[PDB]
Amino acid sequence: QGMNIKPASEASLKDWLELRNKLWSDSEASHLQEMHQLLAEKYALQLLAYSDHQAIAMLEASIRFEYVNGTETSPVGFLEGIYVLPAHRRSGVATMLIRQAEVWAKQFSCTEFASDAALDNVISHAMHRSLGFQETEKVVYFSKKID
Amino acid sequence: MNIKPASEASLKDWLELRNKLWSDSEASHLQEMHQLLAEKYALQLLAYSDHQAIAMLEASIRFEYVNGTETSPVGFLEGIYVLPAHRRSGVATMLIRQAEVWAKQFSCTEFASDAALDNVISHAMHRSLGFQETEKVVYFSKKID
Ligand SMILES: NC[C@H]1O[C@H](O[C@H]2[C@H](O)[C@@H](O[C@H]3O[C@H](CO)[C@@H](O)[C@H](N)[C@H]3O)[C@H](N)C[C@@H]2N)[C@H](N)C[C@@H]1O
Ligand SMILES: NC[C@H]1O[C@H](O[C@H]2[C@H](O)[C@@H](O[C@H]3O[C@H](CO)[C@@H](O)[C@H](N)[C@H]3O)[C@H](N)C[C@@H]2N)[C@H](N)C[C@@H]1O
Ligand SMILES: [Cl-]
Ligand SMILES: [Cl-]
Ligand SMILES: [Cl-]
Ligand SMILES: [K+]
Ligand SMILES: [K+]
Repeated sequence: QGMNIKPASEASLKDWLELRNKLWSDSEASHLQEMHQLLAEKYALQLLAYSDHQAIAMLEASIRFEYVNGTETSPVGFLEGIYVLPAHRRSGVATMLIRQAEVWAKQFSCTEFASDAALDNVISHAMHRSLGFQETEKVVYFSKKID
Repeated sequence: MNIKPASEASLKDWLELRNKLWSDSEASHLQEMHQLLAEKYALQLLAYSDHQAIAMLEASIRFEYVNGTETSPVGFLEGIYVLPAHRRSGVATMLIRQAEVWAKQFSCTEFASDAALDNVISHAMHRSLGFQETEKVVYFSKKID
């Protein structure tokens, strides 16, 4: 319908920032430096969706060559994050973005698209299932300093 | 006891420990193992008691995003298997120590890992090995395809 999706760019950095920061909180300067890197990374995809003149959603994805939990192939496409403004969550925009993300990943001859979500974000689990993802594994991460 | 990297000569020693940890065909395991042997960013250690291989550890340097970490790249613990009769031996501590020395050659400052959510045994082990929990997540997949 009345929506369009385009890759993010320098012209749309402000739009992308607003949405990105609602998903992952950080300083503008930190987000912005990261976003410029992503623009120059061929294995990253960053899409915005518009309704009228308004940015309403964003998707970020990557191509992962390192092992991803739950997958059977490598490389795979990987959903790094998706955010749709609350008032626009009944528009199928998230489906439209994932579809375009899959077309992108196919260029790399990927056959699987993987993703993850925080264990307690059960709403996001429901959203993944609506987008056609099936749960593979639940895991707990650990870390330690060596230096 | 004796900890040494896997080699073309220890490939079967490695395989019959590896296949008890991760499910794959022998053919898939071996093709992967050969590649892993040549990869500078992949570690594979075996431990030997007398002359039996009684444990293995695999690790890597991960350059892509790792949940819960604060730096990148990072060392990453991919798996540890110990034969049941040696699980009270402390061999896993000795393997992890060596894996840290290995990761330090790259100026890594952080060593990460994960475990299945339902593998409470591995959770204890990670803590015993000096790791602290960071994040819990659920993975998903769909065919494109
Ligand atoms: N989308 C769901 C996922 O969100 C996060 O991962 C995501 C990270 O939070 C993202 O990191 C981003 O957000 C974090 C803060 O959360 C910033 O510090 C960082 N600079 C910024 O790039 C990173 N770029 C992508 C990664 N998939 C969770 N760690 C895991 C969760 O399943
Ligand atoms: N150590 C704990 C982890 O074990 C597995 O990950 C591990 C994977 O199972 C390992 O993959 C192995 O096992 C998978 C099957 O599980 C095979 O497809 C693959 N070819 C084979 O190499 C892969 N090479 C390393 C990865 N950390 C679990 N998916 C996650 C768990 O936290
Ligand atoms: Cl989440
Ligand atoms: Cl549901
Ligand atoms: Cl596990
Ligand atoms: K890009
Ligand atoms: K190696």
